[PDB]
Amino acid sequence: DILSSIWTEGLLMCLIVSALLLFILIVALSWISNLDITYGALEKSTNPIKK
Amino acid sequence: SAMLHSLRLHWVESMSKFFVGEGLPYEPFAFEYKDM
Amino acid sequence: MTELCPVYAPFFGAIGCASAIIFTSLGAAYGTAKSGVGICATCVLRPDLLFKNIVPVIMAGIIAIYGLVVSVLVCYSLGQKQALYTGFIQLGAGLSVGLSGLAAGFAIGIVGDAGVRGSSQQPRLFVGMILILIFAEVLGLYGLIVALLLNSRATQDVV
Amino acid sequence: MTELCPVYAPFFGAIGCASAIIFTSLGAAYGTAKSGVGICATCVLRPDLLFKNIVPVIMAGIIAIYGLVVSVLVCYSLGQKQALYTGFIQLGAGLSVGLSGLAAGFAIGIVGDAGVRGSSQQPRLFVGMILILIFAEVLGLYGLIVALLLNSRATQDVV
Amino acid sequence: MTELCPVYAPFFGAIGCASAIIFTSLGAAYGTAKSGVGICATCVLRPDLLFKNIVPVIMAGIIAIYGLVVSVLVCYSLGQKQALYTGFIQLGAGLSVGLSGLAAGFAIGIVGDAGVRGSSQQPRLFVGMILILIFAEVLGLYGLIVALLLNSRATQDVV
Amino acid sequence: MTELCPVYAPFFGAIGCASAIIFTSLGAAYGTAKSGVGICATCVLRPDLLFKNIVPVIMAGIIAIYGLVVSVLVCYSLGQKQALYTGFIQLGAGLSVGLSGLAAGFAIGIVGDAGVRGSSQQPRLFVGMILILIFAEVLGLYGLIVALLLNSRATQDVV
Amino acid sequence: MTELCPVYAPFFGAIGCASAIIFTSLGAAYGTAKSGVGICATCVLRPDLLFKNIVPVIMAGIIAIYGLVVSVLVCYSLGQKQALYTGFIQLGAGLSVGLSGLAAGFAIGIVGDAGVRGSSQQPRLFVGMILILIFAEVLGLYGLIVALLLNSRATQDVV
Amino acid sequence: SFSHFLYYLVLIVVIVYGLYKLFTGHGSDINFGKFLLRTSPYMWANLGIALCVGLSVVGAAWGIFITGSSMIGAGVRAPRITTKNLISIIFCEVVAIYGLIIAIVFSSKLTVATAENMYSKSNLYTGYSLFWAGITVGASNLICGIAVGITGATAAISDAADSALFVKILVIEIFGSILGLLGLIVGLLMAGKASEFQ
Amino acid sequence: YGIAQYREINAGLPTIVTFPFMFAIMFGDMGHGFLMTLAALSLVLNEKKINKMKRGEIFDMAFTGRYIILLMGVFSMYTGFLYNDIFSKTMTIFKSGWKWPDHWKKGESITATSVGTYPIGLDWAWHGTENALLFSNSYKMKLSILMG
Amino acid sequence: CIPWLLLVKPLHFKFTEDFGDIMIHQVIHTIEFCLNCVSHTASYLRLWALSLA
Amino acid sequence: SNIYAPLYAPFFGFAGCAAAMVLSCLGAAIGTAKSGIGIAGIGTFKPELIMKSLIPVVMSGILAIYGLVVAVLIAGNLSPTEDYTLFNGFMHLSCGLCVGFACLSSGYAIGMVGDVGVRKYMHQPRLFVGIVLILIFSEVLGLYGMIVALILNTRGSE
Amino acid sequence: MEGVYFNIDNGFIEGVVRGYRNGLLSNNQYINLTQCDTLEDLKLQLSSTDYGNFLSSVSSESLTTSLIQEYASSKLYHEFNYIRDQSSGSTRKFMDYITYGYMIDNVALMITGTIHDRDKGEILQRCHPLGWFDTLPTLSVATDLESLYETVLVDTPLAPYFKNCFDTAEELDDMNIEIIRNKLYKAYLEDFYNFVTEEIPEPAKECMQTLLGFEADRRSINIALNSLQSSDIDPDLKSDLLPNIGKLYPLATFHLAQAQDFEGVRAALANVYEYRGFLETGNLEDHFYQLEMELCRDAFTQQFAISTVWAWMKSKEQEVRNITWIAECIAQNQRERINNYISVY
Ligand SMILES: CO/C1=C\C(C)=C\[C@@H](C)[C@@H](O)[C@H](C)C/C(C)=C/C=C/[C@H](OC)[C@@H]([C@@H](C)[C@@H](O)[C@H](C)[C@@]2(O)C[C@@H](O)[C@H](C)[C@@H](C(C)C)O2)OC1=O
Ligand SMILES: CO/C1=C\C(C)=C\[C@@H](C)[C@@H](O)[C@H](C)C/C(C)=C/C=C/[C@H](OC)[C@@H]([C@@H](C)[C@@H](O)[C@H](C)[C@@]2(O)C[C@@H](O)[C@H](C)[C@@H](C(C)C)O2)OC1=O
Ligand SMILES: CO/C1=C\C(C)=C\[C@@H](C)[C@@H](O)[C@H](C)C/C(C)=C/C=C/[C@H](OC)[C@@H]([C@@H](C)[C@@H](O)[C@H](C)[C@@]2(O)C[C@@H](O)[C@H](C)[C@@H](C(C)C)O2)OC1=O
Ligand SMILES: CO/C1=C\C(C)=C\[C@@H](C)[C@@H](O)[C@H](C)C/C(C)=C/C=C/[C@H](OC)[C@@H]([C@@H](C)[C@@H](O)[C@H](C)[C@@]2(O)C[C@@H](O)[C@H](C)[C@@H](C(C)C)O2)OC1=O
Ligand SMILES: CO/C1=C\C(C)=C\[C@@H](C)[C@@H](O)[C@H](C)C/C(C)=C/C=C/[C@H](OC)[C@@H]([C@@H](C)[C@@H](O)[C@H](C)[C@@]2(O)C[C@@H](O)[C@H](C)[C@@H](C(C)C)O2)OC1=O
Ligand SMILES: CO/C1=C\C(C)=C\[C@@H](C)[C@@H](O)[C@H](C)C/C(C)=C/C=C/[C@H](OC)[C@@H]([C@@H](C)[C@@H](O)[C@H](C)[C@@]2(O)C[C@@H](O)[C@H](C)[C@@H](C(C)C)O2)OC1=O
Repeated sequence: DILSSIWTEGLLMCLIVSALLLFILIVALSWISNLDITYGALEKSTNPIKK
Repeated sequence: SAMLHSLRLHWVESMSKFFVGEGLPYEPFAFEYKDM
Repeated sequence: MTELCPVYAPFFGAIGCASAIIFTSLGAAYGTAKSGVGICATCVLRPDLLFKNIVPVIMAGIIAIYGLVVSVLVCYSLGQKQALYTGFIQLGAGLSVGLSGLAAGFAIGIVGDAGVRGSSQQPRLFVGMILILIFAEVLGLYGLIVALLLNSRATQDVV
Repeated sequence: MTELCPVYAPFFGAIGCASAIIFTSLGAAYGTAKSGVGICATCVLRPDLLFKNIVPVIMAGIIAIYGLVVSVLVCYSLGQKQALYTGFIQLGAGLSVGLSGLAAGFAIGIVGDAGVRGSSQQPRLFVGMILILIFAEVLGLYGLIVALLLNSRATQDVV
Repeated sequence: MTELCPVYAPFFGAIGCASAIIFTSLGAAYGTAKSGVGICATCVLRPDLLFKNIVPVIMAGIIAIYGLVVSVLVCYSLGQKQALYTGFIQLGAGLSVGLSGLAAGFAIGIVGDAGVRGSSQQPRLFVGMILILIFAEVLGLYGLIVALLLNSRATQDVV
Repeated sequence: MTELCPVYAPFFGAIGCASAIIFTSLGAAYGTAKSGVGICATCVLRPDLLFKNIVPVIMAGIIAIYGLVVSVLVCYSLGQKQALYTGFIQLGAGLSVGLSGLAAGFAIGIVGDAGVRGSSQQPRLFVGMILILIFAEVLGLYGLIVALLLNSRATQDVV
Repeated sequence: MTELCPVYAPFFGAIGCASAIIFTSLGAAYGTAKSGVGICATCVLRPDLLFKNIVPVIMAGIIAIYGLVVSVLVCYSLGQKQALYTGFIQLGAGLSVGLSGLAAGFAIGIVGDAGVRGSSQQPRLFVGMILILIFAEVLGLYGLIVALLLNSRATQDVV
Repeated sequence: SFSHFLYYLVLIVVIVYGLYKLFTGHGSDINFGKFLLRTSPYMWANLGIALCVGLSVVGAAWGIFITGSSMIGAGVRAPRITTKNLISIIFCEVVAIYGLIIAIVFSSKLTVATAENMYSKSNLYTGYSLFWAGITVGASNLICGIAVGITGATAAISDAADSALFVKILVIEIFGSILGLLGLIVGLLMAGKASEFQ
Repeated sequence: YGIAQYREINAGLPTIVTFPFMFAIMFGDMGHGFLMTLAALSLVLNEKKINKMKRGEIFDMAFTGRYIILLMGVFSMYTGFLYNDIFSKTMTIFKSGWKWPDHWKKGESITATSVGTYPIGLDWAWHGTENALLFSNSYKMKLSILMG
Repeated sequence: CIPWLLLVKPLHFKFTEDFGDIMIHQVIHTIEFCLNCVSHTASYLRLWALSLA
Repeated sequence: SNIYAPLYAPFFGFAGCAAAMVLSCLGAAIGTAKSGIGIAGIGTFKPELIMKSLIPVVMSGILAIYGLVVAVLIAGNLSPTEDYTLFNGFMHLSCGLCVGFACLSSGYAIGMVGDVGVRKYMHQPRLFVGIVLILIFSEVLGLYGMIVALILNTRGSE
Repeated sequence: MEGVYFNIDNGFIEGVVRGYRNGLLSNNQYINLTQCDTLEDLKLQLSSTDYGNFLSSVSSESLTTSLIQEYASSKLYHEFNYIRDQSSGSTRKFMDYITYGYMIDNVALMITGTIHDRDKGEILQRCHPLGWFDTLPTLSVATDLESLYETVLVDTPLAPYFKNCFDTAEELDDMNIEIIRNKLYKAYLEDFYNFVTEEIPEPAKECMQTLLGFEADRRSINIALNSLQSSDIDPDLKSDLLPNIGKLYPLATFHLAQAQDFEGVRAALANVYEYRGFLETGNLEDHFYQLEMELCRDAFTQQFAISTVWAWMKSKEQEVRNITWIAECIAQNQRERINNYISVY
């Protein structure tokens, strides 16, 4: 009465814990990638009529 | 962090008990040195 | 190899220690990046606020301190022959502090960017920005506290 | 082989070393690419600032050094018959340093890009950018510290 | 247990009831929302359109009645020592009624939104809109018929 | 629990029972929704065309009839102890009719919305619209024929 | 059952019979929908070409005939005692004809839409579109030929 | 989309594996019952606690930044609204407080159990109860924090224009916080009968 | 936070003591509290010169609240005494109420027995023990509940 | 006391359109009071949390 | 021991208690947020009508009460020292899924109706009856889900 | 949903823009400005508003209606550029697309001055400073549209909008520049509508789709009426001038293309109920501006929507127009129609 020969209870627990951690990591990496630098205030205004 | 958390505990947890608020601040007509 | 102390038990402790710093560093990096964008945007117009507006970057870095503290404290109970209970305690503490620090760092980054961009225009908003940033950092503090509570039970009555 | 020293134990150590170098290289590459974009965009109008703006690149390039140091230190503890605990520790240390240095490189690339772009018109923003970028190099340092602390326990009291 | 009546047999019946409720509720909600947005958009201009446009909402609400009827029947047909043939029949009936009602609700929502947005001009569009809404509701009625025909055979000649 | 007639055999029959009316209802709903959008868009220009432009909705509704009849033929050929081959045939017939009716409904909607849109401009476009709608309905008729032919083999020389 | 003729062998045959009509109907639906919207757009201005530009719809409607023919010839060669060789051959023929007819239908839809949208500009575009549709229908013809050959070898020297 | 393709491939692989196990006669080999019985309830309890606190903090931070961005944006012209709309941030952080309390309560039940009674009925029930109650509290606090943050952002933007808007949107924000309160109540109710591991 | 009503109970009178004391409860360190006290005293004793000279935004702040910081530092020193936390260490000023066993082997888990009560502050026998957190956490949670 | 605090003051105001405003404001005050009772008592645990941190 | 009451049944029993509360909270939050957005929008121009415009919020909050009731009844049948049959666990999971997703659908519908219902009620009060009827039609979905959950748990207990 | 992901990047932008909307003058402030006596009194009254002391540096004798308009426009454009410079990504692209509309008008005005040989200083002053590509002052000399495109328009982000204008004659005149402006702005409207549909999320997507449809209908009507007086207009070629994203498309746009008379234009517009009354009676531009203000007010009802930026910009452009009108009426003392201002807040 074992869970599996290769997909043992310990291996499945480790795999799904790592899956949860990797899901959180992937979400965080998507957040960090979606971060965009606001270039408007980091450049010199090229308008002579105004500013 | 502790200073500002005690600020929070006084503004929310403490003042809401007895602070009616919405009072007129005292701004008297006084002369002061206005920096240029 | 004991039923109470499997050979994969140290995996949970090691991965929790790794996650405690990984997710807190990710959140701190997001906060630092967003607050740096805000600070560099505002300093072109108000260079005098360069050192006053660095607070969001500082408070983003405290999350990394919380993650480092949990990672250091988890390594105390790490061992080859450790129980599965200890391993899952370590994993739970690491996950708690990591996810809490990630959320806190994201919130600190967003609110710090908003506050630095809005305090140059209105100097009265510095107090509000600092307050909301403290409210965001106390979340990582709560994750730290939960991690410490879990760690206090790591190696007690364990055989 | 042995229950405590399985044949697949070196897999986790090799993955840890590979991740330690790889993710730090990715973070350093992102930082270097974005900071170099900033420098090349800003140097078109400020020939005096060819240098003094490569500091984001330099700090991004130390993250790769952290990953290299961790990878070198976990290679020397890698063996054919090594405990699964040692493999888990090496994997955790590698993941911690790599995924902390990746976040550090992201933050450095964003912050240094913003700082160099602002500094093309405001020379006072250089100091602010230098201080803010240290707040991500310190995240990389925290990850390195966690990785070294883990690796110190890789072979300590291991059978 | 029994080969024909395993312990996990009512899982399929429970999943069928859940699918019926879930999908009929999503269909009804989508229909009601897509009808109500047009109701608000168009009823501002005319007085007599308050009940000209409640017909899509009434039609979409009957889908939830179909889901309720099928789910109540399969609940009354559920059992502990229940053969998995009954579980499969209940799962099929729940899936059929739920997804047919989901399709009917989506069609009702789209048709109601379009007809209400286009019917503010003249009230002669009302008859055609009613006809098309009936056409869309007949899909949910067919799903109900299939589910009832299934549930009539759920516990017929079952050992 | 005969190998040729396993216990789980009615699962595929129930899935075909559901899918014959689930996907046909999905296609009918798509066709009805798109055609109704077109009609209600074109109802304002001419109210007399409303009774002639409902043909796409009518032909979209015949797909649901095909699914319903294929189900009623399939859904009455189930049993506690049915062959796995019979379950496979029922599932195949259900999938064939459902995913042919889904395509027929998709084509009917896409053709019919444009057809009723053009009918407000060209009154003689009605014959071409009817032709293309017949062409799209034959696609679901083919799936109906395939399902009917399969169902003749469900319990033919089956032990 | 025999190791060469398992009880799950009819599953592949049923799936192939279903797919042979499902995917050909999907391709025919695409090639009929795009052709029909193009035909309606053309007929909005001039109805003279309405009955002449139906060639793309007819060509996409022959793909469904190929799928129906393959499904009919597959549902006759499959039984309860058929081997895995026969089931795999039937599945391969069904997938071949279905996923070749789907590509043929996609190409026919695109080509016919372009040709009927540009047909009012040049009468010779009708002949050009006919020529390109001849090339696009031959893809489905090849899929049908492959399916027919497979089904010919489905029950030859099979035990 | 790469993510959609990965999801579809995972679904196809799962379906193919299930059909292969079922057809060959090894359908019972995919046993979720043995997976749940042989899994250490310490895993479930610790995952429940960690996810409870993590998702509570995630929701608190979510509401905090949604409200704070709007408060700072509307404070540029009306700085007086920050102190009055700090109640919104308080209502966003109270869900983190709820998650912390639930985590404390659940961690009070983390006792070392003997090897023979490792997977007993009481221990398995405790593991499942802690896992699912932590999931419930964490997800409820996440949802409540997001809703309260949205409501607080609207309240700050509206009471920047006129201070009378805050006293009417605070009702909606209290309605939002009620969701987190109910989540805490249900999480406590689930783990009320769950005794410590023994 | 807001301006009080006319002839309303001022919130600034109880704040003088409550705010530094809640900060001290959260802070709770006699070494860090001493550093805060010295930092505030540097401003307090030299307040005439700082008043005469111009102050920045960060310098005008923390100088108008120099007495605030002084009170927080003094109360932090008091709480750190009550926590026996001097730079994260402990002061063995009085006699502990816990007695360790007469003799034990190295590395053996030992539980102290109660002999009395610690006069002022947390017992210093709780420093470095395995169940130090289990006691300090309950103490501080109940302290927070009571003082709230 | 919950119905007491929710009703007695509006009842006195009724028995001395403003009545509806007073009644609604008293409802809002009552609900906020009951919520922030447990909210404030729970949030005072931040003293322990920050001390531990 | 008991073949029909395995020790992993409480997992599925609590999965219905978790799903019910979580999805009811999701639906209630969606309704309350999407109604508060519209209320705030109309407040800038017509703040006087906010008083009666809270109806979508209050009836989207009742969905959370439905989920709370169902979760309370589900969790009352779960106890470590009690034969919790796998039938009961599966059917309580069905309770939770049914009521949670019905309340989520009701919350989505109430949000989409109150987002534009109050934004068009500000123009004239004559649309109030129509908006209330549409909101009732949205709430009866959660009512049906709660009724199904009640029937399910009542039958599962016995 | 709507506000779940908005405040990550645009929360501060939305807050500041809605505060700016709160800063828009109400009816009472408009009446107070109407009751002024001189431009100095108007400046003093505007000081009490949210304009602040924007005319503080201006002396009493230098105070003029043109200068008041210049300062109000400068403040508005400074606010817009500050908001753009605090936003990135989709919001930054949205702001750039907003600027492109003024940039097209700027290039058209520069070309009109180039053929008209007007004063360079006044030509620069009249140009809208929001739409300013680096080669804009080059337009004062360049005339050939092929040379125009190759030396200027490829450099600008207006390059994708110049596709089908090569068919016309190479020599450029007033009719050529008018049709080039119409074609360029139509292509810009199509590109902006596509960008809103794909990238701008709900509910800002639908709101800006409706707003762009209104703008397309407005300019379609304007183009049809301005080409009605001309006898060199081809009905099929006019389809390249009328935008295809508005509510008029496709039937009403087709009828307008085939419309040749004012009654024909009214019959073409009979498909849409909103635009029938605009040509039925009254001032057409007044009705367009009133409905634009109503649409902006409706746009400000939605929270967590980036369309509030467009609503604000149109509202405060109309506000600056109203301030200029009031100042001119006060300076000329012709207060017969001083109350002919459009306000919704
Ligand atoms: C290079 O090492 C600096 C920071 C690093 C790397 C800290 C790590 C431990 C970090 O990983 C941790 C996690 C965060 C931390 C412990 C920040 C404290 C920073 C110092 O602050 C006292 C500043 C501070 C001296 C400096 O930032 C400013 C000059 C300033 O003094 C200007 C003042 O106007 C302002 C009031 C004051 C405020 C914002 C603290 O900062 O030192 C530094 O830069
Ligand atoms: C040639 O590649 C350079 C370094 C390499 C290969 C580093 C790797 C080993 C990497 O693994 C990392 C980055 C190791 C590291 C930390 C190197 C520091 C290098 C010096 O940085 C101080 C500059 C320095 C000699 C000089 O190149 C600078 C540009 C500069 O002379 C310009 C000055 O204006 C400026 C004030 C100052 C620095 C601080 C910018 O020194 O060496 C280089 O560039
Ligand atoms: C609001 O639903 C009413 C009761 C509810 C909530 C029933 C739920 C169980 C329902 O959710 C479920 C889904 C069943 C359902 C759908 C009932 C419809 C009832 C009537 O609907 C015809 C209206 C009907 C009296 C009234 O609501 C109509 C608006 C109307 O009065 C307007 C008239 O102009 C019109 C001629 C006529 C109908 C045919 C449009 O009746 O009873 C109601 O009170
Ligand atoms: C909504 O209830 C209607 C049909 C239902 C419920 C069908 C289901 C059973 C479904 O399973 C399918 C679709 C089978 C079916 C039985 C269709 C019959 C349609 C009727 O057509 C005879 C029209 C027809 C009476 C009506 O649509 C028009 C008044 C019209 O008579 C106008 C004529 O100008 C036109 C020539 C004629 C054409 C288009 C058929 O339709 O009934 C309806 O709508
Ligand atoms: C009603 O049965 C029609 C289509 C169906 C159901 C086909 C299935 C059996 C399918 O399995 C396929 C498509 C079999 C197939 C290939 C049928 C061809 C039928 C007739 O084609 C001769 C046209 C034809 C009468 C009609 O389309 C036009 C009026 C036309 O006669 C106009 C002529 O100007 C033109 C020369 C001629 C050409 C294009 C073939 O078509 O009937 C139909 O629609
Ligand atoms: C913050 O929520 C409030 C109480 C809470 C938390 C109830 C939960 C326990 C809920 O789960 C319970 C179970 C159900 C519920 C939802 C009660 C609503 C009561 C009042 O709603 C009428 C509102 C409040 C909206 C009310 O005071 C409004 C001002 C008003 O009276 C204004 C009237 O113009 C309007 C006609 C009337 C409508 C909604 C009937 O509501 O009391 C509150 O403070």
